[PDB]
Amino acid sequence: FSRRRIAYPFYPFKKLGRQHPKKHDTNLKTAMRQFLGPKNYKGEYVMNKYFTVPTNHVPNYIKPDLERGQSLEHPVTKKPLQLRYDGTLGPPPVENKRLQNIFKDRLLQPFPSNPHCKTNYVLSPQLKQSIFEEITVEGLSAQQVSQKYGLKIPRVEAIVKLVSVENSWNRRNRVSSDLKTMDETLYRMFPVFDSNTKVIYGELVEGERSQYKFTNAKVGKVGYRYGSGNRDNKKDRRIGFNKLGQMVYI
Amino acid sequence: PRKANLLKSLARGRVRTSFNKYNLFNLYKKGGVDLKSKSLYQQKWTAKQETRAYHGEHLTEKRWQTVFKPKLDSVIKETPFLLQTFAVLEKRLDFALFRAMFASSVRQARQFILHGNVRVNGVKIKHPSYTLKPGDMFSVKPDKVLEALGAKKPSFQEALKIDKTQIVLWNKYVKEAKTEPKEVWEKKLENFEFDPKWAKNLKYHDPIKLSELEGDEPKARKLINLPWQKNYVYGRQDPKKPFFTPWKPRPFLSPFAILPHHLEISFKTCHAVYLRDPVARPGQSEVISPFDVPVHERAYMYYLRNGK
Amino acid sequence: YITRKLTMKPLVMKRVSNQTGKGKIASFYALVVVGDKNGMVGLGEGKSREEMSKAIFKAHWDAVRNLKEIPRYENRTIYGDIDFRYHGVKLHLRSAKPGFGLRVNHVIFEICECAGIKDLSGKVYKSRNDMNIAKGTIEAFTKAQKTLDEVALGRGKKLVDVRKVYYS
Amino acid sequence: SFNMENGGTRNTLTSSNEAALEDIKKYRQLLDSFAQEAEDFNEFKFKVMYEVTKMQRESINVNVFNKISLHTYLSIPINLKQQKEFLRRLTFFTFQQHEFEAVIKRLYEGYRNNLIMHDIWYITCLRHKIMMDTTLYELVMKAAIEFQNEDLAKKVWNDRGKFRTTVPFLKMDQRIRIAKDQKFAHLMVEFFTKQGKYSDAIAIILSSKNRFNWTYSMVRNLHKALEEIEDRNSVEILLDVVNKK
RNA sequence: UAUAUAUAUAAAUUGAUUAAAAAUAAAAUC
Ligand SMILES: [Mg+2]
Ligand SMILES: [Mg+2]
Repeated sequence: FSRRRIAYPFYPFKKLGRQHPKKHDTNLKTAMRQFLGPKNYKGEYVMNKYFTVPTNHVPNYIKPDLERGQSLEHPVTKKPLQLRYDGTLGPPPVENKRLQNIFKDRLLQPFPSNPHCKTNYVLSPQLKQSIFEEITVEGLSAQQVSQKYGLKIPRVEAIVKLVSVENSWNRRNRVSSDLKTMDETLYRMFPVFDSNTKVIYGELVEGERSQYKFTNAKVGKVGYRYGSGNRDNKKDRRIGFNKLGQMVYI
Repeated sequence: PRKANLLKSLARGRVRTSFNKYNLFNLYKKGGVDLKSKSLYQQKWTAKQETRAYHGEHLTEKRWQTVFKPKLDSVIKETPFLLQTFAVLEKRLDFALFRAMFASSVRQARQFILHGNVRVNGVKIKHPSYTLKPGDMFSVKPDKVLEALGAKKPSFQEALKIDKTQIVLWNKYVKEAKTEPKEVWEKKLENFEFDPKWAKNLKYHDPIKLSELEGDEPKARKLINLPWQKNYVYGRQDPKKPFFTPWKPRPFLSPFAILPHHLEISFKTCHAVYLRDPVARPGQSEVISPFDVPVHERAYMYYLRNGK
Repeated sequence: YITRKLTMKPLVMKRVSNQTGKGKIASFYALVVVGDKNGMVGLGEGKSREEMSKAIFKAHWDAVRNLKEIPRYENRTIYGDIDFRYHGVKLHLRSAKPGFGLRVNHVIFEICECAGIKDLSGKVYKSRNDMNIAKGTIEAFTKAQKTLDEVALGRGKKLVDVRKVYYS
Repeated sequence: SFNMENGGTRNTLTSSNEAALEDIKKYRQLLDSFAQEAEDFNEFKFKVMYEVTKMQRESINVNVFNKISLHTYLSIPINLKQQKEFLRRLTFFTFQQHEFEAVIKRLYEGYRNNLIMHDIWYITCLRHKIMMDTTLYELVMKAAIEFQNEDLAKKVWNDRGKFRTTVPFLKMDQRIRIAKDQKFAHLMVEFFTKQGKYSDAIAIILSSKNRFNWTYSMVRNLHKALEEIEDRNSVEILLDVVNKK
């Protein structure tokens, strides 16, 4: 039996009571407000645990089940805070032992419902520099470095390319203070990883704007075939991108 | 593509590929998808709703059907084979931007692409549907990445009023410190866990007038001398940048900060490399999704038959 | 063990009448399947006059009682094809590649989901009654299926020999 | 030791410098006398072979001392993971054939026309030893794999290459020789796999693809350890070598 | 170099008197 079910919170929350007729409020909005907490004059929600990013290389992901739906905490002391019948946030009646009892992997699990999802580790900048020096300068092949550092070859090659771009930007100082701040912030939000054919180029006399290039090919294999299927007016219309990035019909 | 409408409605409670606060709450309160007391068709429909709200909301249904690949790829724990239902979308350029944390949404990444801020191997790509091959390197203009991962720049009026309030509270603090300095210092240490000149060093600030400061931002810049924001209106250190200029991470960023496996990211340069297509492995899937394997398999059975 | 690990799913829920002289008396039949998803499954049936809740209650106990181990190949599929006739239902079920869905009739879908059969493709011929489909499904799963180890031992052969050769 | 001594009846294993010197003198006399008498170097080898063989049997019981018991005895430390005991046992209870032949050639040229005392003591201590067959070499290769000693691996595949030249190897049939060489190649592949030198393992596989039939059962370790790092190129070439069939 | 800012008043469209919502939908701002 399927029913159009308004997505009310699974946890218990303080619902509406008798309301002024002109309030025009909904329970979902109250749940929103209780999840967030008071709104600062700056527009912030400091009371929430998720307003501010972490800074100790331990990602902070939503844990509504392990929190029983209580998502408010003191911004400084970081001790839990919960709503009260008085209407002012105050200390909980009892300790929530399950917030203390977090599995090692669940700390790295982004979404509660999907256990298989996990966040990759960020390589330390020193490790990136070490890989770049080992490959570019010493000459150790990507296989050797991957075996050395427990990494995959394509990741190693991507690291080399990115460190090349980083080197160029640092040479020109194209990096800005905002970019450095974002880099340092994001780096601290994630756990840190611990260690032939015949070709003829035709003659180009002066004033020619382009050069013919002839590639050898065999009859029965070269050409556009006659009676080929026309897919343009069909859903499987083939589309590609020219090297300029222009969309073309391939 | 689909015209965005009621994407973040709390009644519907569908999680979207976004860093928004409303999306955060919708993810928070959902718990898990309810597939119980439902026929097979109803289970498939619920799985479609939940999964298709996240993976490709913009894609048209009759377009997603054509894009959908009935044959998946997989390289003791159990392999989650059917989480790869939507792995085909992970090679699209906009999805790559969103997963690289170069945008706060797939739609925002789409606008970044369509507005010419994105390059793939050094050629400006203006088409969100461009598919990334393994080893491709794609980059975004750093200003747009900083805007995506930064707080909204306040208007002049909003930040001016915020400064008004900050002056009011700073004057309050120094007043109370002057009245009762010794225990003020001791109790401040109480949180941190006597020199009477301490309160003497602190200096008042003059309340500003909105009517007189309106429309004169260079004047307002000189008129503010708070200890923390010296000579700039709040959030507008350089008012010619697209973001909160004393660069501040956007609110509610920790919940959605997943580092993808298939991409290798360089935040300092706003570059990324597409290592591979996402592949399921024993006990882990590289398709970042908020739904469990049962939901994905129900969606997969739906799309195999096209709803039959 | 029983409550936390076993999952119960109703398969059949219906009203059956026994018209007595005074009037039409209506009772509630329920057929359920309980399986731990890890190689153990059972079916249960319940009949209650006053409310279906009691029918499902007794059905749950009966399913718990008949809970039996089910042969499984790689813990994801049947060992080989099963062609089975049960009281007018013809079940043709085929093992499948890893990653293959449960591309079967719905009743078989809940049975496989409960019993941990990840991979299967099947067709139901002749009568399509859900009752008979479920009963024959469990029967063909346990009687009509033989493990490769058991087959090899009965033939006095090593698993390396009995295993199929790869051709392409 | 008890079995080698026939329960203590034979006092061979216990030694003294007195016994060493006297036996060296005796075998000096015996061998330098026999050297001239033989017609040709081949016959002198035959006499030395007969002497050493009969000497081994009189020295210690033949039955308890053989390839099989020695294999188990040397296998004890490998499973128990002590290198020193294994090498001590291997040196005390084993001799390489090519080394013996070189020693006998040296003593042949010495008598016909401390190192000489060393060679006499060597021919004397042969009573304690059994020749290194292919199986024993493969066991020492397994020891190298278990202990991850590169020097031991290099020594053993040098000694196996030398042993290929000595006549006991060439006495065997061609298929047995090729099968044992394939086994040794597989052991080398395992060693270079576990050491993490994948390129050399792929090189060994590629060089001898035609001479040896490489099956996936042999290269499963290599294929796994390559897929862990995702070397799609090396995986592809290795799998093509295996499955070209 | 402080920072869980707090107090008041005023209003507050449709439906409804709470798990009944429309609705972050509008407007406004970047
Ligand atoms: Mg309906
Ligand atoms: Mg009204």
